[PDB]
Amino acid sequence: ASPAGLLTTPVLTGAGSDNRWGAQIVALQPVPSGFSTCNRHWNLNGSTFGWSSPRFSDIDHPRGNASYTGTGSTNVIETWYANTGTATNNPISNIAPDGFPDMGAIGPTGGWVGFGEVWNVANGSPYNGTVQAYELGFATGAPNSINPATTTVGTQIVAKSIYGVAIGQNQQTAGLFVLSTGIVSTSGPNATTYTPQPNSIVVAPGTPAAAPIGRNVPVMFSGVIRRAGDINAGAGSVNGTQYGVGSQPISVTLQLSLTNYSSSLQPGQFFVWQLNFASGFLEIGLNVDGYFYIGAGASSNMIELTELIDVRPVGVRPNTSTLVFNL
Amino acid sequence: ASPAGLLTTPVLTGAGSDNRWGAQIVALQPVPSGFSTCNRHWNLNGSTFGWSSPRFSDIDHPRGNASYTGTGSTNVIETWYANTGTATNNPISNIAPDGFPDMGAIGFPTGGWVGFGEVWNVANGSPYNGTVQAYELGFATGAPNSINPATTTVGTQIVAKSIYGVAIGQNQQTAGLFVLSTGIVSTSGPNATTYTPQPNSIVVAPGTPAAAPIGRNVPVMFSGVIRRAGDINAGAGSVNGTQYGVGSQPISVTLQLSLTNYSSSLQPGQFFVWQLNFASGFLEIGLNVDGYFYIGAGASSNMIELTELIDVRPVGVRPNTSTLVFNL
Amino acid sequence: VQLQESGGGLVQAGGSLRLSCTASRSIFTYFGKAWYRQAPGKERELVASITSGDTTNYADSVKGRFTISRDAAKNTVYLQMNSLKPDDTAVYYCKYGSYWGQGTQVTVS
Amino acid sequence: VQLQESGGGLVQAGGSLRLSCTASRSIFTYFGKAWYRQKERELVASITSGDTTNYADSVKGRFTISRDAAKNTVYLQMNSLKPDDTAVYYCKYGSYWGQGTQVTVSS
Repeated sequence: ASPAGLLTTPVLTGAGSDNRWGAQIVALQPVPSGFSTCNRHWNLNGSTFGWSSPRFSDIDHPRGNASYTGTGSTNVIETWYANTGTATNNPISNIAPDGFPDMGAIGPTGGWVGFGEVWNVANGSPYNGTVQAYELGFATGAPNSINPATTTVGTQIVAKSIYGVAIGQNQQTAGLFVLSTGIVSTSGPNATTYTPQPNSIVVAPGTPAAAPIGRNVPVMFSGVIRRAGDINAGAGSVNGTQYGVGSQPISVTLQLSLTNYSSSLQPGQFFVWQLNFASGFLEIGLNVDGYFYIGAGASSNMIELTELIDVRPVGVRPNTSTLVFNL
Repeated sequence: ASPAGLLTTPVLTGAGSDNRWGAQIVALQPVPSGFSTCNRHWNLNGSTFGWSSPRFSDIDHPRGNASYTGTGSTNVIETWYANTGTATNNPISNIAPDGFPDMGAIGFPTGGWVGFGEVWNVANGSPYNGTVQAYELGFATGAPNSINPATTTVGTQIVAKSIYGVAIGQNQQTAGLFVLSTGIVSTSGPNATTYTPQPNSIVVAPGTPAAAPIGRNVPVMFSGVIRRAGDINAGAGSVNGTQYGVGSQPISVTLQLSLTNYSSSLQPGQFFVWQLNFASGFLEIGLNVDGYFYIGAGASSNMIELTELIDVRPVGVRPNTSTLVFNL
Repeated sequence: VQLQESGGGLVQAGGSLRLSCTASRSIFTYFGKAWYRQAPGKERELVASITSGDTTNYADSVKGRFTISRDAAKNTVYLQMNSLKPDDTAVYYCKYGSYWGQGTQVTVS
Repeated sequence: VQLQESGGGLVQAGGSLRLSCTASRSIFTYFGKAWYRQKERELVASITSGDTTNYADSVKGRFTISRDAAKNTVYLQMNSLKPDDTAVYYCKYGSYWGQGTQVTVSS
């Protein structure tokens, strides 16, 4: 099938969502440095190097280690951790549970927060209807010295509670369950451009990279996500908002996983659309790895989709030809 | 564009998800009585009658009333409720927040939608300690304290009712609602439930076209496995049990119909038909202009497992009065 | 779903008309809304478009004189035509997402 | 991503070969994995995500297709071979095609 239908005006005028946060796509984010992504990322050969299905699954890991630090007066922080490779009930890959975010654990960087539980059948804490906030990511040095990791070889996945409790959790091993929604922790909600930065994205061995090619630089899809804060969980977004990025519109990921596109593009080729604005247009391209490219050069300024008029396909073209950028 | 690409073999062998619960599609659910659905349901004209976008948004409502009932100190039950039509910050529809589920509230034996969230007022007297709690969400009349399920949106209410006692600080009588998108199902008692929501529990807006049977051709929903809400834990290990949830469309179909014009390719009274091939036997599935899928099951209400499915093949456009082969 | 077009008819040059186009149900669509027109001996042409982000766009011949807008609550899109010229005489068609109307005749004398 | 097949050669009728096919990276795809031979290429055998096997009528009862997802590998057990089976056998790993391995069966 032809790639032309994979981008349409609705994708970029309200109905698109990025494949990492599931946030409504309002902007394009040039990445001059280049980047890689595999989790919930599909290519035009219908395959992924990641550990996630093209949906936003809840997170479930049957066995990690839990440890606890804290005086006792609502101070006990819970850290759960497992080696990569132990998510053996995930048919896609045992790297990490389906839905685990491809971001480094926090050690002005944004981190992934979700609401969940650490559970062992013999734990003494009774259930009264709550789940709590955990920072989630790939790391080394858990439990005592968590540090962000960006590969899946020999590293850990961690969930660390943000708020302290007293006693009640004591079992050394336990399962992790986290609801799919991610919000973003950042201690510098003014200095955080967008999350994750290229250097925070976790990728698996084999994952093709998206490097610049001439003035063509890879681009991410950006949308507004809730910031985690201490006023409430998320009512009214009163803790603030940030920009989250993903490598693909989820509608693109999904279609690439459902439908064969493996004959419609060669290495070295982009499928190109034109984006028309008032007072200008630019071109966006898609390669066989499933990355999108823009012709923005060293510019990292976010391109707002507020004034987009329409998307129109252009056709196949080599990735060396410059994607026009007349805004 | 052609409707043919809307069903492929991966949609039904592990990559599909229903448009209501987001659960991996593992079975077809015939509905010989018919049903309606509008929320997160799109037609081939690119439009929806519902209040939700073709994603699973988190739920945010700026203003409802909060009511509290409790005989002791640790069983104070919180009931948030708003009239439909007050979700003013939802560009799609003010009927209800984007993502609010299209299911009747549990009144005083059917499955209910459970999500985790909070009821918040800036003027309130509670401190945040990183938790959200389970609520029953649904449409109703009679809130608070005489809740009856509702299945229509004019002059009715949306409700979030806490399952467990909440904590002190609940002063204000108005408050906002925030619920994470994930839904699990509450069911109880020794009675069995086949799937949730049953047709008589689905909430629709006025004008929503129904899916009525046509001869032996009856509408079908897409079934996946969803966690049961229970008192062992929130969801780890699915130890509270599981059941089947249903939706009117695979979310990939909903999304594509919202993104791409299919309006020329189907007239009223027509199906696009695919062939579903199994080891022994095959059946045809049809899609009509309203976005509903059909199967030729006649009176058979029993689930069709997709575990032995070999492939999906497009067949083409057919009158909807032509019997869809049902040979399993 | 049906569309109801209204507000056409006869106007003299430099006069004004407001076209209205109302869908018969409270539907939502991400597809854009638009007005087309067809003059005698000419091809149908795009006059004005608006996206779900309310971004408007206009044919050269009408840019500055015509304005498209919408009332979501009323399921309605409008075409405000000012300083009408005889060149503007045509059948005007509303496109409400993927829906089309029968068209309303505009005559500028 | 590249494929690597093995197990092709020349054998008398009634004999047996085993075909192997190994993808060069640990990828996941929802597309089924299958073997094809070649007149015009026919489907020899296929298996989907749900591990359900579909066989051509001419090879039914004799051939058995199996998968080891941990090794990124699909197998074709060719038994009771016949001169009708001679062809170039291609592995299909989702959408990835392999350079066929030649199989000949003399009477």
